[PDB]
Amino acid sequence: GEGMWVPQQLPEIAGPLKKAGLKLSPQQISDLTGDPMGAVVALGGCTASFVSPNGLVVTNHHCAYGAIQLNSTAENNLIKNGFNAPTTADEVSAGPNARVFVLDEITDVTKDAKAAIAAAGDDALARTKALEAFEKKLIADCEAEAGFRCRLYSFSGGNTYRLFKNLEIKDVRLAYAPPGSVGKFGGDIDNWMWPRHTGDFAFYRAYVGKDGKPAAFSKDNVPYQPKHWLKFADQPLGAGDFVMVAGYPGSTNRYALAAEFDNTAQWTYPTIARHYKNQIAMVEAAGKQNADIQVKYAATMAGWNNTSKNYDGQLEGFKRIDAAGQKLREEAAVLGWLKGQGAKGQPALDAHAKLLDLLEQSKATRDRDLTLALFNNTAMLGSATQLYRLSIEREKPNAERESGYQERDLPAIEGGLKQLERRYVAAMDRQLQEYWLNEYIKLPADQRVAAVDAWLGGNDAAAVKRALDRLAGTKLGSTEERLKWFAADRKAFEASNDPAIQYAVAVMPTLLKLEQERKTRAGENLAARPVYLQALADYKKSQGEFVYPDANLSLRITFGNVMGYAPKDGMEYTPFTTLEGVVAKETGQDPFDSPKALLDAVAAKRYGGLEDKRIGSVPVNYLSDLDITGGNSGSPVLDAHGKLVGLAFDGNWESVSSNWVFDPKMTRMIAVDGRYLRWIMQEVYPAPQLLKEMNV
Amino acid sequence: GEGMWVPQQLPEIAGPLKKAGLKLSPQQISDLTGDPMGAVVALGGCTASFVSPNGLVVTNHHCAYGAIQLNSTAENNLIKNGFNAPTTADEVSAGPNARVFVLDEITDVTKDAKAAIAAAGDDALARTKALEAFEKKLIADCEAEAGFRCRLYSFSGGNTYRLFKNLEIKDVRLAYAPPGSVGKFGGDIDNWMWPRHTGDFAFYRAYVGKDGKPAAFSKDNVPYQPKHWLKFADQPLGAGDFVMVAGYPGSTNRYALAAEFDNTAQWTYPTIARHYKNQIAMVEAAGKQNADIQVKYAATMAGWNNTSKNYDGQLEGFKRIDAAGQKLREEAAVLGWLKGQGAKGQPALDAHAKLLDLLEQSKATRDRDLTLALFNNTAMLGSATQLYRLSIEREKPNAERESGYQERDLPAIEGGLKQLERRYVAAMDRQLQEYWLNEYIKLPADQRVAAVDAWLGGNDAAAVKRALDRLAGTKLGSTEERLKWFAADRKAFEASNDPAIQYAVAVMPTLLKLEQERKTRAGENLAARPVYLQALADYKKSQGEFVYPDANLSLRITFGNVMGYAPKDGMEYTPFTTLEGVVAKETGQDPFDSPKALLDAVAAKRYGGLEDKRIGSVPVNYLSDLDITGGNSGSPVLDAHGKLVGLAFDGNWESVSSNWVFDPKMTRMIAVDGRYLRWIMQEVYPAPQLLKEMNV
Ligand SMILES: [Zn+2]
Ligand SMILES: [Zn+2]
Ligand SMILES: [Zn+2]
Ligand SMILES: [Zn+2]
Ligand SMILES: [Zn+2]
Repeated sequence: GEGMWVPQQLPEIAGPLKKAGLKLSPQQISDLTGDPMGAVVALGGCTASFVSPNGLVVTNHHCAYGAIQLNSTAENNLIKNGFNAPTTADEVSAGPNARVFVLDEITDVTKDAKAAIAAAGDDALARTKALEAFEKKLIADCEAEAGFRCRLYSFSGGNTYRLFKNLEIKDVRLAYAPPGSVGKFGGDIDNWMWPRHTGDFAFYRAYVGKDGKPAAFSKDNVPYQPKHWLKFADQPLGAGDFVMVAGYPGSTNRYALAAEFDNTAQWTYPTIARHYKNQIAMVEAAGKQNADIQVKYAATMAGWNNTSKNYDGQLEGFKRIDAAGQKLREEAAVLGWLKGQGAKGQPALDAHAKLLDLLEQSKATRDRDLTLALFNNTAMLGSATQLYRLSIEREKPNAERESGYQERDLPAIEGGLKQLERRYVAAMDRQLQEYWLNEYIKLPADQRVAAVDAWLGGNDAAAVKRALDRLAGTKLGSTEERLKWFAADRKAFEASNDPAIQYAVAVMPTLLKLEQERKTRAGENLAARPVYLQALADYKKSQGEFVYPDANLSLRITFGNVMGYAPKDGMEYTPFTTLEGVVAKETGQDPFDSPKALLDAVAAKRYGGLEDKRIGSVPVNYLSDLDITGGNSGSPVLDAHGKLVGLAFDGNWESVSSNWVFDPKMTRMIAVDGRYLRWIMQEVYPAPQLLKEMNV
Repeated sequence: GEGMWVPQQLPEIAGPLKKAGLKLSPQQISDLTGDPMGAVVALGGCTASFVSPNGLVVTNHHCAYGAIQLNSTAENNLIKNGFNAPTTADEVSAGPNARVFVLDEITDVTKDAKAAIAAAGDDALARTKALEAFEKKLIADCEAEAGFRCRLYSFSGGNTYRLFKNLEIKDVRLAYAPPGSVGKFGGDIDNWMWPRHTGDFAFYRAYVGKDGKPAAFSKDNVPYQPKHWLKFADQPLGAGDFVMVAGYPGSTNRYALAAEFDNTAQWTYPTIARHYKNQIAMVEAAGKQNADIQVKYAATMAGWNNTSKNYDGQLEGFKRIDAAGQKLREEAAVLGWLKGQGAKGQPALDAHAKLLDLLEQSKATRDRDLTLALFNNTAMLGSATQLYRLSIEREKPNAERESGYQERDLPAIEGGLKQLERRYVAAMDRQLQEYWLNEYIKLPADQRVAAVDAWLGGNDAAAVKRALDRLAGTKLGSTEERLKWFAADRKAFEASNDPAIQYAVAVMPTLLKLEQERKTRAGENLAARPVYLQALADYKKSQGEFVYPDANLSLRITFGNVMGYAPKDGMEYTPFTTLEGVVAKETGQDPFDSPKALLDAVAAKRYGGLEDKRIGSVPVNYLSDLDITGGNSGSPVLDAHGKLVGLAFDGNWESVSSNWVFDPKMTRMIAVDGRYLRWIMQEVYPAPQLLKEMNV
C-alpha cells in the first residue's frame, strides 16, 4: 500500500508490516547497516544491492544500460549481445562516473539547519546563501574521512533536514548483462505496461584499493568485501505473499499547490513530451543510416522515450482520476480548515499566497527558461558552458564555489567529459542544435535573451544555418580538447576563437543572472514552503490519511503484497507473467526478438528446477501494491524472511499519475522475479560462475 | 465443456452432468416435454422459452429484431425507443412469418430412410429423389394432425435420421423490448466480444385460436397456455456455478475434410465477408441521408455485419490455433489409422477419395454459384424467381412439388412477400443489383451463365446501365403486385412484360439445371459421407475424444460452469460484468448511449434488490464454458435446479473458429444475466406487469 516511509517512521509502520506478513522483527529492519538493509545500495538515480561477500551487485539492465552502452561499439554491441565475464579479471569498467554508495550513517541536522537559515534575516537571496554555506560546511566536515561522500536532504518542505554519509566506491565494473532483447524485451512498446515480460537485470562488481579504501579504476584494485549481502529466496513467491522494497526514490509531488499541478499538466508535461518526441524522431531517422549514431545515442534515446511516455501516461491518468478536480477540492478544504482556525491559521494562509506568487513569477519566463536550458544541454554548448563556468568558479576559494563546481565535483565533471566520447556525433548534434535554434526563434519578444539574439544576428532559416556553420568549427568534439579546457583558466576561455567557447562567453553573464533569480525565488520558498507543507501534513493527519514526505532521493521503505489489479470491468490482470507469455510475443523483429536459446528452452519446457507449480511455469515478472517511483529501479524486493524475490523496475500504465495524486486501486510495482534472473543465467545466457557465487 | 449433445446421449452425459453440479435427476432432463425441457421452444434460427402459464416467451433482442423492425418506422422507431404493452390487448403482431414451435415427439426413422435411399439405384440423382420422396411422405403423414409441423433431420453425415414433430404456433406477438441502446448496447463494436454489457432480451406472447388450435393472426385469438414454463432462479448465480443450455444450434463443421476447411478459410469466408462489407458500405451511406432506407434496411444490415465480423473472427482464430495445420495433421493421422486395418478399413478410405472429388467439383463453379445466388437474392429478382418457380411447381401433384414450394410452404411464401414491404426501397435495391451485376461481369469467362450473358447484352458499364434502367420498370415493388403474381398461373408469367418477371422466365431453365447438378452432387455425397464420417467418429472414440454430431438445427444440450477465460498471459477475463461497466463505456453517441434512466440508476447505486454481494453490483453479462453456436441465441440458461439464470446471446471473439476446430481454453458462451433483465424492467424501462406475471 501507500507510502514511501523514511527509516525513522519504522515505529509507525511496524504493525502494518507484521499484518502484511513480515516475519523479521522490525528492529532487524531498523538496523540500516545490518542484515539485510545494509546490503541495499545507492547508485545515484538507481538502486542496487550486494548479493555476494565478494562485492557482486545486482541492479536493473536499464540502470546498467549507460555502462553497457559505454562499453559498446557498432561492431561489438553489448546492448545487443549481452556481456559475461567468466572471471573477475574479465570484468570491464562501468565508466569513470559509475558509483556504488554504501550507507554508513544518517544524522538529523534540522535544528542547526533552521538556525543557519534564520540567521540570514529578511533577505531571500541571503537566506539561500546561508543554507548553501551551512550545507557546504557540513559536507566538508563529513567528507574529511577519505572515501566517504555525504549528502544533505531536506524533507517535507524544509521541516526536517538529515545528513547522509556513504562509503563512495568509485571502481564499479560490469560483470554480466543479458542480451538486450531479454533486458529490454518489448522496448518502448511495453515500457510503462503490464503484462510485462522483461528480464530487467544486470550485475556489477564493486572494487576498492588493496588497502581497503575506495579508489578510481586501477588494475591493482580488488573486490570490495561487503558487510552484508542478500540471499535468494528458498521459498517460492506466490500471489498474496508479503513483499517489501527499500531503495532511493527520487521525486514525488504529492504535497503541491493545485496551481503547481495545473501548470505541470497543462504546460510542463506536454511541452517536454513534445520536445522529446521531436528529438527522438530525428535521432531514430539518422540512426537507421548510421550504426555509429545509433549506438552512441542509444542511452539518450532511452531516456527521452521513457520520460516522454511517462508524461503521456501521467496526463492520461490525471484524466482518469480527475486529478485537477481532486487537487482543487483538496486545496479548497485545506484553506477552509485553515480559515477555520482563526489567527493560528494565518501564517499558513499567507505562506499559501506567497507560494502562489512565486509560481506566477517562474511562469512568466517558463518558455525562455526551458528553451535556453535545453539548447545549452546539447553536447558542445553544454561542454562549453560547463567548462567556462568551472574556470570562473576556480578563481574563488573552494568554500565559495557553486555546488557542482567544487573540488569534490571535479572527478564527475572530468568523467562526464570523457564519457561524452561515446555519446556524441557532430552531424547528430548539429540537427539537435538546429531544432533548438528553431524553437528559440519561435519565442516571443519578451521571452528572448539579448545575448542569444545578438549571437544569432538574424531571425530566419538563413541565420540558423549561419550559426550552425559557425558552431561546426568547434574543436570540443574531441575528448582531448575538452580536457585541455577543463584545466585552462578563465582568461584562456575569454581569448579563444573556438566558436562554442565564444558562445559560452557571450551567454554566461545572462546564465548567471538567471541563476541569481532562481536562487532568489528559492530563498523565498525557504520561508513559505515549510509552513504551508506542515499545514498540509497536519490537515491530512486530521483526516486520518497516511503522512510521509515526498521523495527526495533518500532511502525509503515500502511494503505490501503480490497482487494484480483491474483496469476495467470484466477484466483483471493476474499477478504473474510466465515464460510462455514471452514466447507468445515473439515476432523476430526488435523489440520482440528473444534470443534463440530462450525460444528453444521454453518450447522444450526446460524450467531448470525453477517452475512454480501454481502457475505451471517459471515466473517472469510480477505486480504488487508497493509505492515506488523513478530512482527505485534496481531496488531489491524482499520476502517475509528478508530474502530476495525480485528487483523493482517499472510501474503499470495507470500508476504513473500517482506522482501527483495517489490511486490505490491502480498503483502497482512491476518487478522481475528472482527465478527469472536465475533461469536466464541457467538456460539462455549462462553465467554459472555467478550462480555459484550466489549459492544457487 | 465441449459437446452439443443430442437428448438421446443423456445416459452418456449423466455422470458428467452430476459432476459439473446438476441437482436435477438426469431422467428429469430426459423428459423433452417435461419440466424444464418442455418450456424450451424453437423460433426458426433462434431459441426461446416459456416464462409464464399465459404464453409469455422470452428470447433475445436481436432474435426479436426482425419483428421490432417490422413494426418500426422513421417516425416511430421501436428499435430506438423500446416497446411495452401494458395489457395483452396492446401487443403487436411479430409478423406473419413469426413462429413458436413446441416440441411434441421425436422418432428414429433411420432404418426406413437408409432402406429408401438403398432401394434407389446407385444412380446419384435417383438417390436424392428417393430420400426427398421418403421425407415428403413421412412429413405428410406426421402433419396430418392439424396444428403440427414436422422436420426430418439427418445426423452424423446420414448415420441417423430422426423425425421431429412440433406444435406450430403461428400467431406471435411482441410484448416487450427494451430500448435498442440496452438490447444492442455496444452495437457492432462489441459484437462477438467480451467484456460485454448488452441487455440482449425481448418478450413475445404466443396465441392460438379460441378452440386452442394454432391459427394465423386474428383479434379473436387468445394466449397459449403452455404445459411447462421456466421460473427465475431464487439462488444467486456465481463464478464456478453449474449452468446448462438447451436449444437449437444450426450448423457446425467439426467433422470435415481438411480441403473443406481450406476452401472455407481461403475462399468462402474471405469472399462472403468482402461482399457483405461492400453492401454494408453502400447501405450505410444511403441511410445516413435517408431515414426510411436506414430503418428499412436495418435488419439486413445487422445480418451482414454480424456474419462478416464472425467470418473475420473465424479467420483470426484459424491463424491463432493454426487450424489449417491441425486439420492436415489430423487427416494424416486418420488416413494413417485406416489403411492401418487394411481389409475392414477399406470402405471408409474410398469414401474419402469420393468426398474429396465432389469437393473439387463444387470448387469448379463456386464463384459462378455464389454470384448467381446472391444476384438472385436481391429483392425484385428473388421475388420474381421464387414466384415464377411456384407457378411451375403448382402444375405438379403436391407430393412431387419441390420442398419449399408445396402446399405447406404457401403461408411462409405469402408472408415473405408482405414482410418485404418493410425491407425494400427501390433506390437502394438498384444499387445492390448494380453491385452484383458488376461482380457478375468480372466472372472468368468459363464461369459465365449463358442466359444471363444474353439477358444482359454483353458485359460493360453500358449494358449494366441498361439492365438497371430496364428492371426499374418492374411493378413487383408493391406488396399487391407481388401477391397478384403469388396467385397467377405459369402462362400468365410467360405472357408478362414485367422486366423482373422476364428475367426470371429467361433464367429459370438454367436454375433448374443447376439445381439438378446440385441434387446429383448431393446424391453421391449421400453414399460416401455416412461411411467416412462414421470412421472419423470411430477414430475419435479410439482417441478417448468426445463424440457428438455436428449441429443440424435440432435440439441439443450443453452444460458446464460459469467461468472466465485468459486471452493472453498476465490477464484474465472475469466471469461477470457489472452495471458500473455499462456506465464506464458511455459516450452519449450510438452505440454507447444508454437511457438516462440507466445512467441515473447506476450513479445512485439503485440495485433494486438484485445486487450480488460477490461482485458488489448487479450482474450484466457472464461467461461460461458451454458449447453453443448460431441458432442458440435466446436459449435459456438454467442452473443446477433447472431455474432460469440467463439467456445465451453470443460467443467471445476467440470462440468462433470452434465451428471447425474446438478450442476449450477460449470457447465461452456470453449470456445476459436474468438479474439484469429484471433490473432493466424495474429501474430503466419498466414492465411491472410482466414481472408480476413471472412471479418476480
Ligand atoms: Zn549478511
Ligand atoms: Zn585526469
Ligand atoms: Zn511442472
Ligand atoms: Zn392471403
Ligand atoms: Zn451491496
